[PDB]
Parts: sequence; structure tokens; C-alpha cells
Amino acid sequence: VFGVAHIFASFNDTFIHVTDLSGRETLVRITGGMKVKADRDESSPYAAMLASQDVATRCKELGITALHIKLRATGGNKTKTPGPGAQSALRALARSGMKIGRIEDVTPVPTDSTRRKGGRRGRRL
Amino acid sequence: TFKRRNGGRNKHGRGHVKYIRCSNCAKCCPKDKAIKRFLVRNIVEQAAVRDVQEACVHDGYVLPKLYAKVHHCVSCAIHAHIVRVRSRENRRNRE
Amino acid sequence: PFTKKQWYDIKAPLLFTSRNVGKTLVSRTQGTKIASEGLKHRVFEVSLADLQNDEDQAYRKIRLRAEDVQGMNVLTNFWGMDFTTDKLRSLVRKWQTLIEAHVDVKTTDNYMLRMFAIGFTKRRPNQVKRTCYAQASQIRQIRRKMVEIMVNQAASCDLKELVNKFIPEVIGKEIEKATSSIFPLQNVYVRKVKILKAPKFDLGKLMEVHG
Amino acid sequence: DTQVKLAVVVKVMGRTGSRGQVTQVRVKFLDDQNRLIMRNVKGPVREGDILTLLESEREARRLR
Amino acid sequence: MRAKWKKKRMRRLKRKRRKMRQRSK
RNA sequence: AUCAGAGUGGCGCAGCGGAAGCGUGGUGGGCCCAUAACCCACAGGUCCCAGGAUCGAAACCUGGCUCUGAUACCA
RNA sequence: AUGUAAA
RNA sequence: CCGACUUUGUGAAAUGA
RNA sequence: UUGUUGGUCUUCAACGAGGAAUGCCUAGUAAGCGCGAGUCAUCAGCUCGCGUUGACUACGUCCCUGCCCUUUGUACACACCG
RNA sequence: GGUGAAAUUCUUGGAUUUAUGAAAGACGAACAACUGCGAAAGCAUUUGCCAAGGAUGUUUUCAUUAAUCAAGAACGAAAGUUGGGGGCUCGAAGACGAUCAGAUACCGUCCUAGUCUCAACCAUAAACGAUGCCGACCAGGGAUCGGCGGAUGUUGCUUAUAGGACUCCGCCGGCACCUUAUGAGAAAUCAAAGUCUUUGGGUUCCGGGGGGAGUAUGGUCGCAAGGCUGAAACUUAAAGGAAUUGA
Ligand SMILES: [Mg+2]
Ligand SMILES: [Mg+2]
Ligand SMILES: [Mg+2]
Ligand SMILES: [Mg+2]
Ligand SMILES: [Mg+2]
Ligand SMILES: [Mg+2]
Ligand SMILES: [Mg+2]
Ligand SMILES: [Mg+2]
Ligand SMILES: [Mg+2]
Ligand SMILES: [Mg+2]
Ligand SMILES: [Mg+2]
Ligand SMILES: [Mg+2]
Ligand SMILES: [Mg+2]
Ligand SMILES: [Mg+2]
Ligand SMILES: [Mg+2]
Ligand SMILES: [Mg+2]
Ligand SMILES: [Mg+2]
Ligand SMILES: [Mg+2]
Ligand SMILES: [Mg+2]
Ligand SMILES: [Mg+2]
Ligand SMILES: [Mg+2]
Ligand SMILES: [Mg+2]
Ligand SMILES: [Mg+2]
Ligand SMILES: [Mg+2]
Ligand SMILES: [Mg+2]
Ligand SMILES: [Mg+2]
Ligand SMILES: [Zn+2]
Repeated sequence: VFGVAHIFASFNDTFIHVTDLSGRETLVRITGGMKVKADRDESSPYAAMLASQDVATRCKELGITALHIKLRATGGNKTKTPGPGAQSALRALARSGMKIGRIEDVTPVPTDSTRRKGGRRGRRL
Repeated sequence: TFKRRNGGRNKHGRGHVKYIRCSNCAKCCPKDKAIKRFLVRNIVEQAAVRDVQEACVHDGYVLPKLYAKVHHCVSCAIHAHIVRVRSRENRRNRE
Repeated sequence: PFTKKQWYDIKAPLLFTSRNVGKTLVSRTQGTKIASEGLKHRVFEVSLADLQNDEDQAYRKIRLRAEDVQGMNVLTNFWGMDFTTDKLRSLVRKWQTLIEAHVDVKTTDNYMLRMFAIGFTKRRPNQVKRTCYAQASQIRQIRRKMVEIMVNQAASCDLKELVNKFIPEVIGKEIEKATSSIFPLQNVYVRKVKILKAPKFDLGKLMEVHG
Repeated sequence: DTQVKLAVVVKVMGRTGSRGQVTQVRVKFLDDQNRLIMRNVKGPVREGDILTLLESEREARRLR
Repeated sequence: MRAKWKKKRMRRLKRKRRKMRQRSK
């Protein structure tokens, strides 16, 4: 039986969010920041891997046997690259024993954006 | 001193070219001056391709590739080492 | 919390070869929260490969909508058409040109829908030219042909048979053979179908197309 | 609950770390002689040495 | 941007010189 | 003119009887080619003055001295 | 952050 | 401004006793 | 003599492994132990040599401090302590 | 959420995340280039309408009607101004959280004018190719864009060819690029910055060591901000350009 892992892997955190095949029922939503103490390590690959195993147990406790991936970066008018937890989290629910269906990048892409934060000269730090 | 003949951008016959936002810092730079790389990457590095094809239920699933066109300003391109300071003689190689 | 939830079978209509896209769950009926009529419009998005046992159509994300529920089976109807991010972004490259067209369409049953087509100009073999561009006057002519074909290759009875055109690309391959004398045009498809509005429920309609 | 798993250094890659204090190696799991993953060892280590590993999911990246 | 800011220092100074002359008028 | 307020480390300030500190400043090492900044320590007090009571006072009442705000109208 | 007037 | 009763009848469901 | 030094008895201090900092060191090496020579009438807690016991660690990196070569920028040339 | 790390901030009145639909306003990704069009400024979603334009083609027509230009005139990014409209996003000012010796900054949060549009002003930009316009001569090459001419051979075409897509050759006109002096230059560089002491094709604007200073004053234009015109007293031995070796 298939669920959908709406994985949100940005910088500064990660969301492993499993829903039904309609998106209208949440099933389990563990995030990277529930598994560590420091704000800096919320986006770490380890916290990403810890979250996914927690997801898999709660999924194997509920009968869904395989799942579909939807990787997601911040998108919009910010980065399109998925964050540092993307592959590490995905490698976990595969190595955790639950199966994957089809994998798609659903990062929000404008046909052209509203003005981006930071000003004309950009983040100069 | 005029460092370059093109002035640092490709703009001939034009008067104005619309700017773009740097991916890293969001500094505005004209589209013909930016460093533009089309990146074709895999969802997972080859470290974790077999143990994700072991989990695919449907046989023959090729893992899709993330496609992006990333823009940089000169300072972000230099600082990340996407382009380097070249010698005076090598500055003229466009390959 | 999950002990009060009852699952359902989601079934595609009969013009899709395989059925049973998967399972959904709904909380059991209470006061003012009835499972049966309370939700009823779930929208489902499933691959066309999973749906016709043909990986040769691994793109074309089919969007599906629940019109009615009958005794522990969620009866679903065709709701839309779209490409994967990777497939559309696989097609589009530099040194080429891209043509887009769209038109609003009525079927004989009153589904209002958009269709979007996309095409890409083809390098002929023996080309030594480094780029493959049509001219703007040519670009307009192809777009006008794209739109007209959409109009007349549509204006056919219903999404029952209209989807039967979308599946084997009855539209896209016919775009090329329609206008091969203006410019080659490889990778023609119908990239998207968005249903603007549908008529009233009309329960007789559903089971005739659905299993 | 992690189970201490043994691996063998098939080969040595480089000396990473700011001070170079970390030899990066490729390890061979003994339960399944198929899993070749990168790990980061401290101390002198050659091929044929056997590393005790508490976790395994922690995988070193290239030039980590 | 020294020359640009020097132009601003003249711009402010000259504005104040005009305000004085209106008062004396 | 009366009356309220306030006098405590070099300075600005806290301190409810067992009873003295906060910031900054001082002094001696460290870091530096050398100063700052930073690091480690060290030393500070007629608690305005004279009383008086008080287990026991810088604090509580009384007198003396100096700074500050106030209210002083009808003619 | 900074760098003899003492040549 | 706010509540009850009155005007004030009819019948249907969900949690309540 | 403001005790050259070596004896004998007596006197029995600080010091409980040393804060911020910081030095030298990769095999007969570090560290421990003593001996000889210089100065020298007398005085060696010093320096230059000698032998005796004898390891821990590493077999690397450019992170801090510096060095060499190349490329690059400079409004510096008593030369960035510019 | 945000970050070097955090904090301001949001959050069991359910934040973030997920899904269906709606509204609003901006923006027009990828394609997109050492490519196009425009006097410049500038101009990228579709389609229709209105007027304009360059180039090419021409055994059409006029017949010197031209080049450049004081005075005078049209347009002129962004910001800014006066009124309406709109007010998503971003965001001068302001307010906070960090950092710091301090931080009125960089970083982070919230946000006003503004951003967008209609009417009218303003007239400035490193408004740059830091290179006025017209004409001739002068060196070699492959690309490319628009038109035209010349070649058989090929198509997912085409009632058949003909045309359209592609290959080769030539001409004209564009945006450029590469290699080289027999050239020039202080050189960097430049096939136009060449045809200069062997100095003369035409014409407009403009410079005369560095500052004071695009300042004062008078005039004039503008609602204002300001624009245009624009000194002097005085001061000073250099300021500056290209390239070399070192640090
Ligand atoms: Mg320079
Ligand atoms: Mg042009
Ligand atoms: Mg310009
Ligand atoms: Mg500056
Ligand atoms: Mg000191
Ligand atoms: Mg000091
Ligand atoms: Mg000073
Ligand atoms: Mg000074
Ligand atoms: Mg001796
Ligand atoms: Mg070595
Ligand atoms: Mg520079
Ligand atoms: Mg000098
Ligand atoms: Mg300095
Ligand atoms: Mg929610
Ligand atoms: Mg074009
Ligand atoms: Mg577009
Ligand atoms: Mg502020
Ligand atoms: Mg000007
Ligand atoms: Mg100029
Ligand atoms: Mg000429
Ligand atoms: Mg041509
Ligand atoms: Mg040409
Ligand atoms: Mg002169
Ligand atoms: Mg002069
Ligand atoms: Mg200059
Ligand atoms: Mg110079
Ligand atoms: Zn940048």
C-alpha cells in the first residue's frame, strides 16, 4: 500500500511528511528539528536520517508498505537546490526497509518571481 | 586601463539588458554578464543508488535528475571557485 | 487517533487499463462530519505508467477526481493532465526554439478545459549549423496551426474518448504530420489539460464510464 | 538500538581534516561482503585492519 | 564615494545659503 | 519663606538592622613588533556630620551641613 | 582598529 | 446593549441527559 | 667583612602538581642519572663535550606561525609597522 | 523561522507542513545567444487593429533637391514632485534583535514614502564604444542576422512539382569576433585610435598645470528638488596617464 512522503528539504531544517494518496490525510510528520537540540543541527544529515527512521517505524506500524517521494526545496523566489538533508533522509527510508515508488522534484518554480528579498546589492556580509 | 575588450559582458547592438538575481546573494546583475551554469545532477549520489533501486517496486525505474540553471554574480562566482582569476594571457580563452 | 479511521478503495474509470490506484482513509462518520458526502472531492495524482501498465508513458502525471463514493469504493473520474518536472525540463535546451499554444474548448458534454501543447524545432540530419531557430513569422504560423488542430481534433464528444486521444498522443504526433511543411517540429505533445468547469453531477454519467 | 558491526579497510583514500588528522578509508562489511561505504578513521590504519563501527548509516562524503 | 558625497555636502550647503537669503529678502 | 527629596568606591548608581556591591575606572601579568580591544588575577569605601534607642545600623527618630523640585492666591 | 614631530 | 418569558405554530437530524 | 668554600651540631620556612599564557622534542631521541673540560689560588645551580638507563606518540597536514615558486590586484617603494 | 551562531518574531486561540478552491496585485523563468529592433533612453506571455521603419530587389520617377549645423524644437533610465487609481512582493525613512570598544552599518525581524497605473512636471546617469556626424582609400579569415541570385538531393511534408526545413557557392546591408603588421601610438591597445613635421576631404561641439569650483553672483527655466549659463580673490610643484621590478 502506498503513501506519499512530502519531503521538504530546505536549508535550516527538513520535513519528512507522509500523507495518503490524496494529500488530504496526514499520516506522520517528523521534522529534523524534533531530533536534535541545537538550531544549527536541524538541517544536518544525521538529524535528517534520525527523522526518517522515526517516520518508517510509525509507517510500518500502520500498514502502508511502499511510498512515493516528492522532494522539495524552498523554491519560489529563493533557492531551488534541496537542502543538506535531502539525500541523507531519502537514503534512510530506503535503508530502513520500506519501499519507494516514483520520485519527483516538486520545488515551486515561478514563470517569473515577485521581487526577491535582499535589495539590489544582495546579501553582502 | 581597460582590462577586457568586451567590458565584462556580451552586449553589442543592444542598449539595455534586463538583470537577474544571483542565486547565492541575490545581487542584481545583467543577464549577459552573469555566470550561468546549467547543472544536471542526480537525486542521490552513487553512494545511495543501489540501496534505493533495491526499494523500487516497479522494475526498470531510472532515477530522475534535478535540472536547474543557476546564476551567479562575479563576487559569488569567484568566492565559490566556479571561475578563477586567470593569467593575462589565458584571459582570452573562451572554451 | 487513527483507530477511528476507515480506508477506501480508489478506482479509476474503465477507459484506464489498470484500476485500483491505491487506498485512501477517511475518519468514520460522526455528527456533521459524514465520510460519504462530506469530502467526496478528493483529487488524486497518479502516474500514467501505473495506470495502464505501460512504462513507455512514465511521464504524463494523470490528475484524478472523486465524483461519488459507493459502499467502500471511491469512484474516480479523469481530472487533468500534466508532465513531470523532469520530463518537461528534459525537453528544453539551448540552440533550439520553443513554441507554445493554448485554447479553451467545449466538449459535447460541457467540460470546459484548456489544453497546452509544446513543440521543439528539429535539427535535420546533415546539418552543420550550430543552432536550430525558426523565424518569428514561421513561429506564429506553427502556433496558429497548433491552435486550430486543438480546436478541431477536440470538439469531439467527451473526455471519455477525448482522453483516448491524449493517451497515445493522438494530438501530438498529428501536429507534426499536420505541419511538417513549415518547419520539422520534434517532441510535440499536449503538455497540460486543465478542466475549467464541469457540468452538474448527473449520476448516470459516472457508472457508464466507470467500473 | 545499533548493533556493533565490523568492517575491513579495503583501501585508503586520503588524509582529510584541517590538520590532516583523519585518514579516509573504504570499508567492507563482513555480514554482507558487498557494502563499500566511506568512513573516517582516526589513528594509523592500513588495508586489512578491521574497524569497529557503532553506527553505519553515518557515511563520509568525498573529501569530507 | 568621496566625490559623490562631496557633491551632497555642496548640495546641502547651497540649500542653506538660499534659505538665509529668503529670510533677509 | 517654608516643605518634600537626595548625600554610599575615582564617577553614575543600587543596598528591608546578620553588616558593601553593579557598570565603568585603577593596579600587576598575558596576547602584540607595539598600543588599544580581548584574557587572567589584585586592591579599593572619613556610608554627609553629631546624637540617641536598638540582640545588633549605611538603613530607625532627633538634631546640624550641602545640592534639587515645589506652593505661595482675592485685593 | 591603529602606527616617530624627533630627519 | 444583553437574556428569559410572551407573541410562538409546524417537523427533521447530531451530540445530551 | 656584606657569611670564598668544605665540615659538625642545632634552627625545619614556602611548596598539597601550579591561572591566563608558553618552550623543546620523532630513536639510543625525549626524559632520568652522573662524569670530564673551559673559567680557576679558592668558587659551577653556567656553557662545551661524554657516557649510563631508556620510552609514549606520529610516518601526516596546511588549520595557526612562517618559507619557496607561479598567477593575480595595488593609489605601497623608509615598501602594510605602507 | 532565521543565522557564522543566535535572538527579535510566530505557535495546542493548532504555528510550520500537506491538500482543494478563491481574490488581489506585481512579474513574464527555462528557450535567451559574443542574436534582433530602435535617434538615444529603451524594447521579451497570446491574438487582433492602427500608423511607422530599415535592408534587399527594380532597365519606375524627380533631377542636386545635399553634408553638418549658432538661434530654435521632439524624445530622454532610475530617483524625485502634484493629483486621482491600486497597494501582492520588495522596501529609503523609522522601530526593534544581534555583532561590536561603540555600530546611528554590514547580518536578522517588522514596516512608511516608493515600487505598479492615468493626467501633468522634472531633464539628469560610468545617459559608455568613456570613441560626434557625412565621404574616400586601405588585410586576410570563418561564423552569424535580413534580402536576393546560383547549384542536385533530401524529407514523416506537398492532389504533383514549385515553394517550406537542411547542404554548398556569390552579391548587398547589419551586430561582432579571430590572426597579423607593411601602419599608428607614451603605451595599454587599435583593422580603424591606420592613409600626420612627406603636416590641408567637409562640418559641429569642446581642452589649455593641480585646486578654489560647477562654488559665489546676475540672468533664466521649474511647484519644489533642482537644471542651464557661470567667475574671482587666494593657494600650490606637481597632480595625472601607460607600462616595469619588488613588496
Ligand atoms: Mg584595476
Ligand atoms: Mg542596429
Ligand atoms: Mg545605458
Ligand atoms: Mg565603502
Ligand atoms: Mg593591562
Ligand atoms: Mg597592552
Ligand atoms: Mg587615533
Ligand atoms: Mg589618524
Ligand atoms: Mg668545573
Ligand atoms: Mg614530514
Ligand atoms: Mg582590485
Ligand atoms: Mg613616493
Ligand atoms: Mg594599516
Ligand atoms: Mg495547520
Ligand atoms: Mg529574434
Ligand atoms: Mg515566456
Ligand atoms: Mg535603522
Ligand atoms: Mg551629463
Ligand atoms: Mg561624456
Ligand atoms: Mg571613413
Ligand atoms: Mg543568408
Ligand atoms: Mg555578412
Ligand atoms: Mg596651458
Ligand atoms: Mg585648468
Ligand atoms: Mg581619471
Ligand atoms: Mg597608474
Ligand atoms: Zn552573488
